Amino acid sequence: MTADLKSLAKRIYEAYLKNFNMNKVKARVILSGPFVIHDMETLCMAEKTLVAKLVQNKEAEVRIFHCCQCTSVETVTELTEFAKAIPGFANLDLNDQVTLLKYGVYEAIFAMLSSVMNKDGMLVAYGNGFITREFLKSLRKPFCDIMEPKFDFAMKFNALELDDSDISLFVAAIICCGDRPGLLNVGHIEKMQEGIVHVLRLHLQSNHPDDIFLFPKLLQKMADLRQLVTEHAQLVQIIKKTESDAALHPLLQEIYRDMY
Ligand SMILES: CC(C)(Sc1ccc(CCN(CCCCC2CCCCC2)C(=O)NC2CCCCC2)cc1)C(=O)O
Repeated sequence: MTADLKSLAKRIYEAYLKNFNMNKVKARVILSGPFVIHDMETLCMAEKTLVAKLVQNKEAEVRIFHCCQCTSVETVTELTEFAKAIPGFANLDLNDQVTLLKYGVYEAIFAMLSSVMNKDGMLVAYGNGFITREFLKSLRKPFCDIMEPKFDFAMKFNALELDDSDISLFVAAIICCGDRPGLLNVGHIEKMQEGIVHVLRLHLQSNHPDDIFLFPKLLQKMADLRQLVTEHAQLVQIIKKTESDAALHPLLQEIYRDMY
Protein backbone atom coordinates (compact mmCIF):
# COMPACT_ATOMS: atom_id res chain seq x y z
CA MET A 1 0.00 0.00 0.00
CA THR A 2 1.70 3.15 -1.31
CA ALA A 3 1.55 6.40 0.63
CA ASP A 4 -0.95 7.62 -1.97
CA LEU A 5 -3.28 4.65 -1.43
CA LYS A 6 -2.95 4.69 2.36
CA SER A 7 -3.72 8.41 2.15
CA LEU A 8 -6.84 7.79 0.04
CA ALA A 9 -8.07 5.26 2.61
CA LYS A 10 -7.53 7.79 5.40
CA ARG A 11 -9.21 10.56 3.36
CA ILE A 12 -12.29 8.39 2.89
CA TYR A 13 -12.32 7.38 6.59
CA GLU A 14 -12.06 11.00 7.73
CA ALA A 15 -14.81 12.00 5.32
CA TYR A 16 -17.00 9.28 6.88
CA LEU A 17 -16.26 10.42 10.45
CA LYS A 18 -16.98 14.06 9.57
CA ASN A 19 -20.14 13.50 7.54
CA PHE A 20 -22.11 10.83 9.47
CA ASN A 21 -23.50 11.75 12.87
CA MET A 22 -23.15 8.17 14.05
CA ASN A 23 -20.00 6.11 13.86
CA LYS A 24 -19.52 2.58 15.03
CA VAL A 25 -17.20 3.33 17.95
CA LYS A 26 -19.66 5.93 19.28
CA ALA A 27 -22.57 3.55 18.72
CA ARG A 28 -20.88 0.73 20.60
CA VAL A 29 -20.00 3.04 23.49
CA ILE A 30 -23.68 3.92 23.86
CA LEU A 31 -24.98 0.37 23.28
CA SER A 32 -22.62 -0.82 26.05
CA GLY A 33 -24.26 1.31 28.77
CA PRO A 34 -30.72 5.70 25.68
CA PHE A 35 -34.46 5.52 26.27
CA VAL A 36 -35.78 2.03 25.54
CA ILE A 37 -38.80 1.71 23.24
CA HIS A 38 -40.14 -1.81 23.78
CA ASP A 39 -43.96 -1.39 23.76
CA MET A 40 -46.65 1.20 22.97
CA GLU A 41 -46.32 2.95 26.37
CA THR A 42 -42.59 3.55 25.89
CA LEU A 43 -43.09 4.48 22.21
CA CYS A 44 -45.44 7.28 23.21
CA MET A 45 -43.11 8.36 26.05
CA ALA A 46 -40.19 8.53 23.64
CA GLU A 47 -42.25 10.49 21.12
CA LYS A 48 -43.07 13.12 23.74
CA THR A 49 -39.42 13.65 24.65
CA LEU A 50 -37.61 12.96 21.32
CA VAL A 51 -40.06 14.00 18.54
CA ALA A 52 -42.39 16.20 20.60
CA LYS A 53 -43.88 18.11 17.64
CA LEU A 54 -45.05 14.88 15.97
CA VAL A 55 -47.33 14.21 18.95
CA GLN A 56 -55.55 13.65 15.94
CA ASN A 57 -52.17 11.91 15.97
CA LYS A 58 -51.69 9.15 13.42
CA GLU A 59 -51.68 5.41 14.13
CA ALA A 60 -48.45 4.47 15.96
CA GLU A 61 -47.10 2.51 12.96
CA VAL A 62 -47.62 5.49 10.66
CA ARG A 63 -45.93 7.84 13.17
CA ILE A 64 -42.93 5.54 13.31
CA PHE A 65 -42.87 5.37 9.49
CA HIS A 66 -42.87 9.18 9.24
CA CYS A 67 -39.97 9.43 11.71
CA CYS A 68 -38.08 6.86 9.69
CA GLN A 69 -38.59 8.94 6.55
CA CYS A 70 -37.03 11.92 8.30
CA THR A 71 -33.87 9.95 9.16
CA SER A 72 -33.60 8.67 5.58
CA VAL A 73 -33.82 12.20 4.19
CA GLU A 74 -31.02 13.24 6.55
CA THR A 75 -28.83 10.22 5.71
CA VAL A 76 -29.26 10.87 2.00
CA THR A 77 -27.98 14.40 2.68
CA GLU A 78 -24.97 13.09 4.62
CA LEU A 79 -24.12 10.51 1.93
CA THR A 80 -24.21 13.25 -0.72
CA GLU A 81 -21.50 15.27 1.02
CA PHE A 82 -19.50 12.15 1.80
CA ALA A 83 -19.39 11.12 -1.88
CA LYS A 84 -17.31 14.17 -2.72
CA ALA A 85 -14.29 12.60 -1.00
CA ILE A 86 -14.32 9.79 -3.58
CA PRO A 87 -11.62 10.52 -6.20
CA GLY A 88 -13.33 11.44 -9.40
CA PHE A 89 -16.86 11.62 -8.04
CA ALA A 90 -17.08 15.44 -8.07
CA ASN A 91 -15.43 15.39 -11.51
CA LEU A 92 -18.22 13.23 -12.87
CA ASP A 93 -21.18 14.56 -14.77
CA LEU A 94 -23.83 15.99 -12.42
CA ASN A 95 -26.38 13.54 -13.79
CA ASP A 96 -24.14 10.53 -13.15
CA GLN A 97 -23.56 11.72 -9.59
CA VAL A 98 -27.37 11.60 -9.22
CA THR A 99 -27.71 8.07 -10.67
CA LEU A 100 -24.88 6.67 -8.51
CA LEU A 101 -26.38 8.14 -5.33
CA LYS A 102 -29.87 7.07 -6.36
CA TYR A 103 -29.05 3.33 -6.42
CA GLY A 104 -26.36 3.51 -3.81
CA VAL A 105 -27.95 5.36 -0.89
CA TYR A 106 -30.20 2.59 0.44
CA GLU A 107 -27.45 0.01 0.08
CA ALA A 108 -25.24 2.36 2.11
CA ILE A 109 -28.09 3.02 4.59
CA PHE A 110 -28.63 -0.67 5.32
CA ALA A 111 -24.91 -1.29 5.59
CA MET A 112 -24.48 1.59 8.05
CA LEU A 113 -27.61 0.60 10.00
CA SER A 114 -25.72 -2.54 11.03
CA SER A 115 -23.36 -0.41 13.13
CA VAL A 116 -26.29 0.60 15.39
CA MET A 117 -27.92 -2.84 15.55
CA ASN A 118 -27.45 -5.70 17.92
CA LYS A 119 -29.51 -8.85 18.12
CA ASP A 120 -31.98 -7.19 20.48
CA GLY A 121 -32.64 -3.82 18.81
CA MET A 122 -31.26 -0.65 17.25
CA LEU A 123 -29.99 2.67 18.46
CA VAL A 124 -32.09 5.54 17.03
CA ALA A 125 -32.73 9.27 17.28
CA TYR A 126 -29.11 10.46 17.23
CA GLY A 127 -28.10 7.97 19.92
CA ASN A 128 -30.93 8.86 22.32
CA GLY A 129 -33.28 5.92 21.86
CA PHE A 130 -33.10 2.15 21.49
CA ILE A 131 -36.00 0.36 19.81
CA THR A 132 -36.30 -3.35 20.42
CA ARG A 133 -36.32 -5.82 17.58
CA GLU A 134 -39.36 -7.52 19.15
CA PHE A 135 -41.28 -4.26 19.32
CA LEU A 136 -40.76 -3.72 15.61
CA LYS A 137 -41.96 -7.27 14.91
CA SER A 138 -45.13 -6.52 16.96
CA LEU A 139 -46.31 -3.69 14.71
CA ARG A 140 -49.25 -4.41 12.48
CA LYS A 141 -48.59 -5.64 8.96
CA PRO A 142 -47.08 -4.36 6.74
CA PHE A 143 -44.99 -2.19 9.06
CA CYS A 144 -43.57 -5.16 11.05
CA ASP A 145 -42.05 -6.46 7.79
CA ILE A 146 -39.70 -3.48 7.23
CA MET A 147 -36.89 -3.92 9.73
CA GLU A 148 -36.51 -7.66 10.27
CA PRO A 149 -34.61 -8.40 7.04
CA LYS A 150 -32.28 -5.52 7.94
CA PHE A 151 -31.56 -7.05 11.35
CA ASP A 152 -30.88 -10.37 9.63
CA PHE A 153 -28.42 -8.72 7.25
CA ALA A 154 -26.79 -6.78 10.09
CA MET A 155 -26.18 -9.78 12.35
CA LYS A 156 -24.06 -11.46 9.72
CA PHE A 157 -22.41 -8.22 8.57
CA ASN A 158 -21.47 -7.42 12.18
CA ALA A 159 -19.90 -10.87 12.57
CA LEU A 160 -17.24 -9.70 10.07
CA GLU A 161 -16.08 -7.30 12.81
CA LEU A 162 -15.40 -4.40 10.46
CA ASP A 163 -14.40 -1.02 11.83
CA ASP A 164 -15.15 2.51 10.65
CA SER A 165 -11.96 2.45 8.46
CA ASP A 166 -13.31 -0.55 6.55
CA ILE A 167 -16.96 0.56 6.42
CA SER A 168 -16.12 3.99 5.00
CA LEU A 169 -14.35 2.30 2.06
CA PHE A 170 -17.17 -0.21 1.64
CA VAL A 171 -19.73 2.64 1.49
CA ALA A 172 -17.54 4.42 -1.06
CA ALA A 173 -17.41 1.19 -3.11
CA ILE A 174 -21.20 0.92 -2.97
CA ILE A 175 -21.56 4.42 -4.35
CA CYS A 176 -19.03 3.66 -7.18
CA CYS A 177 -20.81 0.65 -8.72
CA GLY A 178 -20.29 1.00 -12.44
CA ASP A 179 -23.20 -1.27 -13.38
CA ARG A 180 -26.06 0.95 -12.22
CA PRO A 181 -28.74 1.55 -14.86
CA GLY A 182 -28.65 4.83 -16.76
CA LEU A 183 -25.01 5.81 -16.32
CA LEU A 184 -23.61 8.20 -18.95
CA ASN A 185 -19.88 7.83 -18.40
CA VAL A 186 -19.61 4.13 -17.47
CA GLY A 187 -15.97 4.05 -18.42
CA HIS A 188 -14.90 6.85 -16.08
CA ILE A 189 -17.07 5.41 -13.28
CA GLU A 190 -15.54 1.97 -13.75
CA LYS A 191 -12.14 3.58 -13.38
CA MET A 192 -13.33 5.49 -10.28
CA GLN A 193 -14.74 2.23 -8.92
CA GLU A 194 -11.54 0.35 -9.67
CA GLY A 195 -9.56 2.89 -7.67
CA ILE A 196 -11.76 2.62 -4.61
CA VAL A 197 -12.00 -1.16 -4.82
CA HIS A 198 -8.22 -1.39 -5.14
CA VAL A 199 -7.80 0.68 -1.96
CA LEU A 200 -10.48 -1.39 -0.20
CA ARG A 201 -8.71 -4.64 -1.09
CA LEU A 202 -5.32 -3.44 0.13
CA HIS A 203 -6.83 -1.94 3.28
CA LEU A 204 -8.64 -5.13 4.24
CA GLN A 205 -5.41 -7.07 3.74
CA SER A 206 -3.65 -4.64 6.10
CA ASN A 207 -6.40 -4.27 8.70
CA HIS A 208 -7.75 -7.84 8.73
CA PRO A 209 -4.77 -10.18 8.10
CA ASP A 210 -6.62 -12.86 10.04
CA ASP A 211 -9.46 -13.22 7.45
CA ILE A 212 -7.99 -14.00 4.08
CA PHE A 213 -11.40 -14.06 2.38
CA LEU A 214 -12.74 -10.77 3.77
CA PHE A 215 -12.64 -8.97 0.40
CA PRO A 216 -14.78 -11.53 -1.50
CA LYS A 217 -17.06 -11.79 1.54
CA LEU A 218 -17.64 -8.03 1.22
CA LEU A 219 -18.26 -8.24 -2.52
CA GLN A 220 -20.95 -10.79 -1.69
CA LYS A 221 -22.38 -8.47 0.98
CA MET A 222 -22.61 -5.78 -1.68
CA ALA A 223 -24.70 -8.10 -3.86
CA ASP A 224 -26.81 -9.10 -0.84
CA LEU A 225 -27.49 -5.40 -0.16
CA ARG A 226 -28.61 -4.82 -3.74
CA GLN A 227 -31.16 -7.61 -3.32
CA LEU A 228 -32.16 -6.31 0.11
CA VAL A 229 -32.83 -2.89 -1.43
CA THR A 230 -34.84 -4.37 -4.33
CA GLU A 231 -37.06 -6.17 -1.83
CA HIS A 232 -37.26 -3.09 0.40
CA ALA A 233 -38.41 -0.95 -2.52
CA GLN A 234 -41.14 -3.50 -3.26
CA LEU A 235 -42.44 -3.30 0.30
CA VAL A 236 -42.30 0.52 0.23
CA GLN A 237 -44.44 0.44 -2.92
CA ILE A 238 -46.99 -1.80 -1.16
CA ILE A 239 -47.15 0.61 1.77
CA LYS A 240 -47.47 3.68 -0.45
CA LYS A 241 -50.30 2.05 -2.42
CA THR A 242 -52.28 0.48 0.44
CA GLU A 243 -51.69 2.89 3.37
CA SER A 244 -53.56 6.19 3.06
CA ASP A 245 -51.61 7.93 5.84
CA ALA A 246 -48.12 6.77 4.75
CA ALA A 247 -47.26 9.22 1.99
CA LEU A 248 -43.61 9.42 1.04
CA HIS A 249 -41.53 12.52 1.43
CA PRO A 250 -40.85 13.88 -2.09
CA LEU A 251 -37.09 13.32 -1.97
CA LEU A 252 -37.61 9.66 -1.12
CA GLN A 253 -40.36 9.36 -3.73
CA GLU A 254 -37.80 10.57 -6.30
CA ILE A 255 -35.15 8.10 -5.10
CA TYR A 256 -37.53 5.18 -5.45
CA ARG A 257 -39.02 6.42 -8.70
CA ASP A 258 -37.94 4.19 -11.59
CA MET A 259 -35.32 2.63 -9.32
CA TYR A 260 -36.33 -1.02 -9.66
C1 LIG B 1 -38.53 5.35 5.43
C2 LIG B 1 -38.58 4.26 4.35
C3 LIG B 1 -39.81 4.57 3.48
S1 LIG B 1 -38.72 2.58 5.09
C4 LIG B 1 -37.39 2.61 6.31
C5 LIG B 1 -36.08 2.89 5.98
C6 LIG B 1 -35.11 2.97 6.98
C7 LIG B 1 -35.46 2.76 8.29
C8 LIG B 1 -34.46 2.88 9.45
C9 LIG B 1 -34.62 4.34 9.92
N1 LIG B 1 -34.05 4.55 11.26
C10 LIG B 1 -34.91 4.47 12.43
C11 LIG B 1 -35.50 5.82 12.86
C12 LIG B 1 -36.43 5.57 14.05
C13 LIG B 1 -36.97 6.86 14.65
C14 LIG B 1 -37.62 6.68 16.02
C15 LIG B 1 -38.99 6.03 15.85
C16 LIG B 1 -39.70 5.92 17.20
C17 LIG B 1 -39.79 7.26 17.91
C18 LIG B 1 -38.41 7.89 18.04
C19 LIG B 1 -37.82 8.05 16.65
C20 LIG B 1 -32.65 4.77 11.45
O1 LIG B 1 -32.17 4.93 12.53
N2 LIG B 1 -31.86 4.82 10.26
C21 LIG B 1 -30.44 5.02 10.33
C22 LIG B 1 -30.04 6.46 10.59
C23 LIG B 1 -28.52 6.56 10.58
C24 LIG B 1 -27.91 6.00 9.29
C25 LIG B 1 -28.34 4.56 9.08
C26 LIG B 1 -29.86 4.50 9.01
C27 LIG B 1 -36.78 2.49 8.61
C28 LIG B 1 -37.74 2.42 7.62
C29 LIG B 1 -37.32 4.44 3.49
O2 LIG B 1 -37.12 3.57 2.60
O3 LIG B 1 -36.52 5.42 3.67
